[PDB]
Amino acid sequence: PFFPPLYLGGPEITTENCEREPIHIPGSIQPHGALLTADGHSGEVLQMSLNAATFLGQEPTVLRGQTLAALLPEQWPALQAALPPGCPDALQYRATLDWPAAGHLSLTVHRVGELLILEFEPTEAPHALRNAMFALESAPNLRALAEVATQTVRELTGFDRVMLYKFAPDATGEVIAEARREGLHAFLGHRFPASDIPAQARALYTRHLLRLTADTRAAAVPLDPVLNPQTNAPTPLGGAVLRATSPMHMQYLRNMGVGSSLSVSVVVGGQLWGLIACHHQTPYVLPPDLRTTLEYLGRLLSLQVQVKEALEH
Amino acid sequence: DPLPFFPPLYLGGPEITTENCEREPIHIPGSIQPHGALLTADGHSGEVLQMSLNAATFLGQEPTVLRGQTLAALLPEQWPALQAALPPGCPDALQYRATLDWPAAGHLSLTVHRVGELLILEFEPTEPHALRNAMFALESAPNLRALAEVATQTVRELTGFDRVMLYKFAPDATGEVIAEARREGLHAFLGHRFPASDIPAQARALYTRHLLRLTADTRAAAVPLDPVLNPQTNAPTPLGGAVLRATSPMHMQYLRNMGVGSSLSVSVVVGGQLWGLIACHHQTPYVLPPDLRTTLEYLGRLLSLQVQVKEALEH
Ligand SMILES: *C/C=C1/C(=C/c2[nH]c(/C=C3[NH+]=C(/C=C4\NC(=O)C(C=C)=C4C)C(C)=C\3CCC(=O)O)c(CCC(=O)O)c2C)NC(=O)[C@H]1C
Ligand SMILES: *C/C=C1/C(=C/c2[nH]c(/C=C3[NH+]=C(/C=C4\NC(=O)C(C=C)=C4C)C(C)=C\3CCC(=O)O)c(CCC(=O)O)c2C)NC(=O)[C@H]1C
Repeated sequence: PFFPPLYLGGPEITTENCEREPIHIPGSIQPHGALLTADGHSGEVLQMSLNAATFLGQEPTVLRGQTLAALLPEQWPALQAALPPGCPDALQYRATLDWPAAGHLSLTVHRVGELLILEFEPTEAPHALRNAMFALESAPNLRALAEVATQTVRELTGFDRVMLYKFAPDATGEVIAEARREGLHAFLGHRFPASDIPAQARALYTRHLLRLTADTRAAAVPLDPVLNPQTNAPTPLGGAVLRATSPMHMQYLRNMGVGSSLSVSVVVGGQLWGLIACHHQTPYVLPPDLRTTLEYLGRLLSLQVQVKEALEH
Repeated sequence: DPLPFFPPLYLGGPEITTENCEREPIHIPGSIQPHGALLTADGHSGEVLQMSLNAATFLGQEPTVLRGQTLAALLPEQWPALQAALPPGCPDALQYRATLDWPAAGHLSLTVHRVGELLILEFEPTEPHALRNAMFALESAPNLRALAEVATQTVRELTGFDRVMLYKFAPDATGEVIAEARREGLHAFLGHRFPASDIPAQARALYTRHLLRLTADTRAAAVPLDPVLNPQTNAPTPLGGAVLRATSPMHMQYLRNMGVGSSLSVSVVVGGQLWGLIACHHQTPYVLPPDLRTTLEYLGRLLSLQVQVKEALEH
């Protein structure tokens, strides 16, 4: 099982007890967006990230009273239809909001039990995705598929390094393709222990297929209140991309000289086959619409890996 | 009985009947649908060889002027990209797409693929989070029926088509409509089954490699290529990978008898086999722009993946 989180008097995490860190409930988010939780029926805002005034423009404790019906009149009915009670936590709905102060905001919502989790990020206001799709499909074998996938993603994103990281049957990792900027260490061909991506992370990544750390030196922003009023318990944040990254993994990234990290799960036959794993040397917030392109490529690659491995075997 | 293709009509081949359906060489009709234009060019020199007879209307140029230039002169910014995207020996399924600002005809969508030493260039006029929301909705559908229903409803909302069907093949190649979204007043095809010969063997083979085809207007006359044969080979120009390809007259007749003015389908391919089609009808003629068709192409791949995932749970 998991330990209690740090904010509920749980022990500090070390290399001895990696597997037991409750990474899904850090009680905090990354500072490049804002997060609100809300009741499923009433639409009453229960928790907010302390930075919410920056993004939303409203005052701190005035939001706590209001309902989503009031705040988001046009979207609140769509949210009720899109995310009905009993739907999975993996199901997400997105909209673009013309907010007065902050301009265009991306809104991403999902449901966990009776709670709606709302994420707000800045956002902007072509054929590279279609061209990529056809390129992946005409790759003659798994090796070429891997090369095309890493190169495509680097071209779409500008990331300093993009790797395809394949899990062996014992969860040992191997870098089987790599696209990188000139003047970086090559990780191509190297292998890494299973504990670098511990079992609870692997399980989470089988269900929610994208996660990132935008800035490996940025401080997390707590939720207020930290605990969910409904349950007096931790708010599950595993399906929230804004979730704070495990401090252990943030230290690991800094030791590698990485300023920004992102990965996308490749899932084949219900199992985590591998990751499209990205690094940038400097901090880097990839905008939500470009992340959606990588999410699409995750599904396409999942399909193409099966197709290609049927030819291998 | 599987039998090889007849020569096309323009090489003295016989007229097609219900007795010889399967032998129609549907891939080499020598003609296109009138809502776009098509050019062929030599893959190394870029010399323009064939053009649809309507090419002047779309490109705003004299045919003799078009044919007297290379693609290097005609498309100075695209030509190097084409060469890089479509290297010699690449499969004919591989497509490169770009948007052009053409003075006489506004924004054109350019779609290119390579067959041997020939480049085939298709030109069509072109012009928020629905796809992402659809992706997650499809993945959360609890079983195969719910997946089929969400998929048909989603395609109908995106396109406005009068009818959208999920058409599933049985092992004997008969087909059945297993879900549909339809306009009010249309009679249901749900549960109906159809013979294998309605989608003959050469079409099914073609539809396993090239995953989208359409007939924008079921009464429109086809536009010949000029010249009709490829000058490189003095043989027919393969058009199986061109969406502008003229549709079999036999299928056009079938659609007119049903009261269908526009038709479109997307292949659902599972384990290298044609599992089914997303099949769409409109009562009036209807041109879906290339960027909206790309959304349906993505959905085709997602559905292929999800059908495999849902059927694995059904065991
Ligand atoms: C005591 C536990 C340890 C630990 C924990 C840990 N690791 C992750 C997540 C990731 N680790 C990754 C590992 C690599 N990245 C690379 O670039 C390479 C090789 C060149 C490796 C082996 C990756 C890719 C992830 C996923 C996240 C990402 O893409 O950045 C977590 C979970 C983090 C989270 O989601 O909150 C945890 C708890 N890592 C260790 O090395 C030991 C000390
Ligand atoms: C003598 C040959 C015949 C024949 C040939 C034929 N049919 C197609 C293509 C299609 N037929 C389809 C059939 C149906 N559409 C429906 O809506 C229903 C039922 C409600 C059925 C059974 C479909 C979906 C296609 C695919 C194209 C499309 O989506 O419109 C071809 C190939 C056409 C081409 O690609 O050029 C051919 C040669 N059909 C017959 O019925 C017999 C007379």
